[PDB]
Amino acid sequence: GSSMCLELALEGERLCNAGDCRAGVAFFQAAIQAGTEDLRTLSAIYSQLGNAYFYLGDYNKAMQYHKHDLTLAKSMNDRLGEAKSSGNLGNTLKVMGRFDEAAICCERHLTLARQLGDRLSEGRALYNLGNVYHAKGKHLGQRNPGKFGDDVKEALTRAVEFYQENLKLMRDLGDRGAQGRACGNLGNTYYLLGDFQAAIEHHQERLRIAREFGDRAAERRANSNLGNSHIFLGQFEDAAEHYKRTLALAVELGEREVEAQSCYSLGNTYTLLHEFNTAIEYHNRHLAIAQELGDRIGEARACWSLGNAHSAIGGHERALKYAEQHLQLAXXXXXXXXXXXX
Amino acid sequence: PEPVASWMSEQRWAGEPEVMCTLQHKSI
Repeated sequence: GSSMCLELALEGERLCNAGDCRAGVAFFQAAIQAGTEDLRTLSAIYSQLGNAYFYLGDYNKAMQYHKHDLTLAKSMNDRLGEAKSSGNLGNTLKVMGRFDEAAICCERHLTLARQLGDRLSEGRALYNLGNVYHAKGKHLGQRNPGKFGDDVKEALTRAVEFYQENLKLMRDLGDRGAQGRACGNLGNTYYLLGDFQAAIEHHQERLRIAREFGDRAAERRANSNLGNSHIFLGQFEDAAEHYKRTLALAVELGEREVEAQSCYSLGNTYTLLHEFNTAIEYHNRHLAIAQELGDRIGEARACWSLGNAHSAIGGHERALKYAEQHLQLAXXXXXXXXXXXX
Repeated sequence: PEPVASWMSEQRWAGEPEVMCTLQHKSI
């Protein structure tokens, strides 16, 4: 009964782990129905339901069940458990764009962790608050792209502070991989702030750490962020090197979409470098992938770029064909380039 | 409009974020 619940809940857990989360949710619900006297078990079922709904994209449900877990955890005076629930709920609220509320939940996690003297839990809370403010400033910037307001800078600034606090604690604890995560997010946040030199330094440390761990994916990310940072410092040769490294990693990892974007970035960067032939090879690569992937929007960008690249070298007729291709795919801009080449 | 300026402008708000899930699991 309580044992019925237990078996149902364990099968629920096992099924989410094996990536059958929709069936898992059904077992958690059967387990609730069967009922139990053990609050620690019930609370764990609420939590697993909240995470399974999160992963399935049902954020309202996830929020509901995390809340049930949270409330039950207060009611059981399980402080470490309450801290987890708060962290989970805060994460859910963050994804829903409910940043004020998310921050409150994540502060609570931080408060409890420090009361308990649980440094790893404190670290996590700091990283999560970093994520809330980073997502908030990113969102504010996107929602009004034509302005770079105090609200954006303020959000990103708090994010920097939390990430730095996290990084320092991660250094004190000697948690190398966690240092790598903090550097990556700090690098991103400074990059949004426009402190491109600070972003560089943090992405570089991120790359070093990734290499220590043989973490190729993190290496790819870091090299990509570096390339972008270099572009934003006017350092075009460094950018080209980092994009090429990105490209080589993306081929090794079989990330075809990322291989495409790296190629497109290299075409642009070589155009700035006035290496039109070399740009054209990179753009040709991007174009072929975009075609293979049925990504028409990329195919238009490629045609647009390739039209320009060809004219630049007097390849005027070829240029015309890409411009016409761009028109089809697309309109205003291609018509002008198609007219200008006649 | 110019493809290079357009590309660079798109890059301004780009960045590969850290990907580790921070959800916490309560074991049954």
